[PDB]
Amino acid sequence: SHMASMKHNINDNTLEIVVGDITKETTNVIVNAANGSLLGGGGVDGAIHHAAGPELLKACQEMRNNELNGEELPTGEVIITSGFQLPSRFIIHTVGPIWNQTPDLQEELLANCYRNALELVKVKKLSSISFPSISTGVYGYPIHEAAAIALQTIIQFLQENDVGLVKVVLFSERDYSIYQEKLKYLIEKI
Ligand SMILES: Nc1ncnc2c1ncn2[C@@H]1O[C@H](COP(=O)(O)OP(=O)(O)OC[C@H]2O[C@H](O)[C@H](O)[C@@H]2O)[C@@H](O)[C@H]1O
Repeated sequence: SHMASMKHNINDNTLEIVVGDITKETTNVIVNAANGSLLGGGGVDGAIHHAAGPELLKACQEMRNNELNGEELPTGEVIITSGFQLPSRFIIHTVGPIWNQTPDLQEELLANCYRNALELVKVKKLSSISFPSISTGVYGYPIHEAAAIALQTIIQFLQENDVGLVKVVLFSERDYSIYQEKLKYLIEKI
């Protein structure tokens, strides 16, 4: 029942980090750590598909067959679907880098997930979004490095743009603790 949280205001925006389950967030948008196929998986992708219900998979399949003409979603890029049975209005699906598959591009590619998702929130005039810890599960990205990239990217975006609320939802107290220390470090540098 205790779930740690902390927040920081950046101009008129708010950045919050929390322990929780992203499928229970009532932000306008939640972000899925997907794979290029968009057909689901385990971890957060599996949780989102289970919570959203079977209409999500159908929607992803139709997006693959029509708008993508069978192509997979590239690493760092985003697509948007409805939230279906989630408490959110939309799901932004992204694909994080698989750790050390492309060592010279992966920091940029991870940042892209966050920047592209936030640009889409801006475009659609949505005012709240939740992120998971993209790429730090099965994709193997070290949490200390990923948390730095995630937070630096979000902070920079919120310094330069009006968005609203950005939440990072950590699934463990271990990840939360690391995020908290990184966020505090980054705030002191502002
Ligand atoms: N309900 C949840 N809410 C928030 N975070 C969660 C939840 N469940 C897990 N996490 C955390 O979410 C974070 C990311 O872990 P992972 O979900 O493996 O994502 P990746 O980007 O590394 O792997 C993508 C692949 O895994 C899938 O099969 C896809 O289809 C791809 O094949 C971790 O901190 C988890 O503990």
